Amino acid sequence: CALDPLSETKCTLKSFTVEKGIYQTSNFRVQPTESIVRFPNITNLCPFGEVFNATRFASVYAWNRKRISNCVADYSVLYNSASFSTFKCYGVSPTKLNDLCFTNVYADSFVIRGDEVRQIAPGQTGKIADYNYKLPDDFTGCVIAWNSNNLDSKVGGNYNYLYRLFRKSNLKPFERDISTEIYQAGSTPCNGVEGFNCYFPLQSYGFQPTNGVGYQPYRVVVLSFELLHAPATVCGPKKSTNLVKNKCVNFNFNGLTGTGVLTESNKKFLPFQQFGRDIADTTDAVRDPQTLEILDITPCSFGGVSVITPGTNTSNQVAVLYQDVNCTEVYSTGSNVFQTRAGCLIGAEHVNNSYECDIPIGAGICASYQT
Amino acid sequence: EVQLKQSVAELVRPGASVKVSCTASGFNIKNIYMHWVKQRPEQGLDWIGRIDPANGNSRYAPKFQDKATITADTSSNTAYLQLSSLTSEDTAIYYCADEGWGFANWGQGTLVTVSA
Amino acid sequence: DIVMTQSPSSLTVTAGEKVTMSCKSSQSLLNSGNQKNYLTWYQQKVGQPPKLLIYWASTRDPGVPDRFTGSGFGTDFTLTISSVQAEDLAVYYCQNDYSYPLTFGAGTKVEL
Amino acid sequence: PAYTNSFTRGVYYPDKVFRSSVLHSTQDLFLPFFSNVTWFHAIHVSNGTKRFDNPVLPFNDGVYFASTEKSNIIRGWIFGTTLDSKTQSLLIVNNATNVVIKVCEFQFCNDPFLGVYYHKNNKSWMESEFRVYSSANNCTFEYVSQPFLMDKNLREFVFKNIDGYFKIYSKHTPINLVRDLPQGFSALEPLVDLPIGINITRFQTLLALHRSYLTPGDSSSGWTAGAAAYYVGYLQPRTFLLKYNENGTITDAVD
Amino acid sequence: VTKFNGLTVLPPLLTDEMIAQY
Ligand SMILES: *[C@@H]1O[C@H](CO)[C@@H](O)[C@H](O)[C@H]1NC(C)=O
Ligand SMILES: *[C@@H]1O[C@H](CO)[C@@H](O)[C@H](O)[C@H]1NC(C)=O
Ligand SMILES: *[C@@H]1O[C@H](CO)[C@@H](O)[C@H](O)[C@H]1NC(C)=O
Ligand SMILES: *[C@@H]1O[C@H](CO)[C@@H](O)[C@H](O)[C@H]1NC(C)=O
Ligand SMILES: *[C@@H]1O[C@H](CO)[C@@H](O)[C@H](O)[C@H]1NC(C)=O
Ligand SMILES: *[C@@H]1O[C@H](CO)[C@@H](O)[C@H](O)[C@H]1NC(C)=O
Ligand SMILES: *[C@@H]1O[C@H](CO)[C@@H](O)[C@H](O)[C@H]1NC(C)=O
Ligand SMILES: *[C@@H]1O[C@H](CO)[C@@H](O)[C@H](O)[C@H]1NC(C)=O
Repeated sequence: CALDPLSETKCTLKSFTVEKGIYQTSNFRVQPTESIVRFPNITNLCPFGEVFNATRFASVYAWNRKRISNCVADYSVLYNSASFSTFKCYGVSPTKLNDLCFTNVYADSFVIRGDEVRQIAPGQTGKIADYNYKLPDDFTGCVIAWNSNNLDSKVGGNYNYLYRLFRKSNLKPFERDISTEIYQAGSTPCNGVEGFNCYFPLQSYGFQPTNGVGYQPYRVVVLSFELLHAPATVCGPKKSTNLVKNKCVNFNFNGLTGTGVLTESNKKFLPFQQFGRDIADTTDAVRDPQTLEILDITPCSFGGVSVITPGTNTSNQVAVLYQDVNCTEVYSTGSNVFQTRAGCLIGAEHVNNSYECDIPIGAGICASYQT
Repeated sequence: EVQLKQSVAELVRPGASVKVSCTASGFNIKNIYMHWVKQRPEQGLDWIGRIDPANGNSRYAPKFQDKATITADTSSNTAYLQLSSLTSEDTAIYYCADEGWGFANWGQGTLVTVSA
Repeated sequence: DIVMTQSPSSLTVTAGEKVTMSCKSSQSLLNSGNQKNYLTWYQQKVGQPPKLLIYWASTRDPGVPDRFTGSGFGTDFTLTISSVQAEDLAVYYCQNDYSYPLTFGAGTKVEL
Repeated sequence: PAYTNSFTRGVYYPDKVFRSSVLHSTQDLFLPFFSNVTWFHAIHVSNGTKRFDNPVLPFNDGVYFASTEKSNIIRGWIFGTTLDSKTQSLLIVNNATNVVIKVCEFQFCNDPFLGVYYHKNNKSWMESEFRVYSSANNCTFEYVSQPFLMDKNLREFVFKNIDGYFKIYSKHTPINLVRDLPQGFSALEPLVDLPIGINITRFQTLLALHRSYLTPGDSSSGWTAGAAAYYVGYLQPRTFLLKYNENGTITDAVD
Repeated sequence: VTKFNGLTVLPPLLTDEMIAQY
């Protein structure tokens, strides 16, 4: 059956001799060449860069907490930047930051010297982490630390940055204490007056250009991730492929997930309108999320394959009709390909002179076996 | 903190299949594409392969290709490692990973041994 | 596939004395953008799985962080320790990460 | 309270689908044809004595808000289950340069409002201060977009809550009538389908108040809010047959 | 006088010009 079209016709008829006529053997079908995915532009970008580019970071005890959402978080720039020294992530893979997203993101910024960077970590205690900024053990997020000795240190000594060293109890995770009150380390009440038993809990760091490793200032930023039952408004960038037209492809225009060939269309949509439907409630045209154009979606070409042959007694030659298929896309093609309304004929030679119909093809065209 | 509690070691027979499950606490597998690693005793440690929760498309080391197949469960906070054609060399300790810059969190250590 | 060898893989020191070990890495592990090498050190005792001693070839992991700083452009790496203690009596593994097929090193035994 | 007939008003584009020359029948929350929309009169000014009438209207399935004020006296809306700090409340305030849509656990006073004062030299009515919520807790949403309540002309809005989506539709058409909705059709284009998962059970409208209104005197002789009038209709589950033209707009509908 | 789910409309053999010629 698979040897040649006449043998397929013989198998379909289950007869070794087939009479003159046109017989439908199989069904032509165009499989999708590729898959195209286009999601809208990343118009809203989460301003993590301006947090990283801030001239003066927040104090370690008074760490700035910002909730960011309704945007797109791009972590590719963070990976590309080589300034970061410690990029330890707890509870989440740094690679999957773009792939997976949360409902809300919280970011904290502070400046600390080199040797105290390691103290700011979940499940770790330190002289500064207990009384300035604490992270819970089960917390999921990333810690970003980079050297900023040139910016945050000078020859005279940069005392602008301040840290807390004394408190009655350690600060709770994600809780900031900004109290500047005098600490009552001794039994004698301070009453707001510095004394032998009273030392000011807040201190200003001393920075020099030649501090060395472990003592130079470091700008450390910690970001938080958590999930809520509310709909998520912030997520990472989505993959967008180049647009292809006049080719049978698989399109996913934000959930169409359909198969068809995309062509330019003259139909005009309302500004809020994206989809398009015909009478039968089938997708007909979809607007490209990137640009502003209407791409009519007619689906892949398909039809029945009909073998046009005379009687096997008369001769052994066939012509193939691919019904309702423009055979710019497809006996093998390239042999006397002639196009008509019902399809195009492979293996038949068109003649301008007209005779009476012998094998009805369709739309007035008839095949015949003639010299 | 974060810990990886993989399944306790169990006896296996040659020519059979063994599934090893690694559990995690403090997070979910959905953002973690955990690696799998085996430590051959009295020999340099070697890497088995990598998997992903969604679209796993697992890639293994060339020595373990078509031999160690590992699947990732979307839910239940677990991932399953499957082995076949276990021999005497296959008797080694296995660990989990957190695919950080290095393998951040390793399993407690399962000692798979095949014998009669 | 990168062949990773650690030297000398066995060496003895007195307590609180510097150690000189290095594992040579081929393929010149380097990444665009970030100049930090994608080779991570490890510290493995007898009984529990290895833990990150150094990642990015220069980053002190929290916990017993007595130096471990490594200087290397990719062709060579160093994990000298100034003073060795009970927690330092272990085997150190250096592993490549830039190449997707990664192979761990043989390891080096150090004892007080 | 007063009542008026909403002949064909309130029909909105049910979805973002485009259809041309298609009579599409959709079952959706709609304002029934020829129903009563309660014509509430917000402020009655005589003396300038204030007669405040801003009830907590039941949101129910939806609200077809409509106003004909040309002085922008109607300025904002209030949405909340109980309108206190205990429950999350949706808040919309409109101002000159921009708008703010803030969804927090606002503690609402008796008469929340927007304050605006006049500069003699600048000759502009810039807003003095925002006095609507006493408290702002759990501020998850801060959506901001171009002002719609900007410039006699009938203004219509539809508010509906489904699956955690708060949908706003709008249309602005000039009408000669003052106390009656026009006997004509105008489809309501979607404005913002902002995502908020809170539940809304009661509804209120904010009224713009000038500095003369906020004078220490009890009577607001300086500024008059008598022009304030906001129609309200309630959406019900209905089957509608929408008529689309070749542009894709809804020319007419049948209930 | 005034769909690709397997639905095809075969063209009539006798075209309208041809039927008009008859
Ligand atoms: C701001 O910080 C980012 C870190 O993500 C860095 O890539 C960028 O170069 C910084 N901007 C400037 C102007 O240095
Ligand atoms: C979408 O982004 C691309 C790349 O920046 C840009 O060329 C295109 O103009 C954007 N689309 C619109 C509608 O601006
Ligand atoms: C083949 O058979 C048909 C009908 O059976 C007949 O009309 C035709 O002449 C035959 N051809 C030959 C070459 O005999
Ligand atoms: C077939 O496609 C070609 C492509 O250029 C076009 O010119 C021709 O008109 C098409 N024919 C039919 C019948 O659609
Ligand atoms: C048929 O006629 C057309 C146009 O008159 C011409 O292009 C074509 O070559 C002709 N073919 C034959 C076989 O005469
Ligand atoms: C509207 O209310 C009036 C009374 O104000 C009543 O007579 C009329 O029947 C009502 N119409 C509808 C549709 O309920
Ligand atoms: C108007 O509202 C916007 C919305 O956030 C606000 O940013 C702006 O400051 C307001 N301007 C005045 C004058 O009230
Ligand atoms: C609407 O359709 C008419 C013709 O039906 C056309 O003239 C007009 O440009 C289209 N658009 C608008 C906004 O009227």
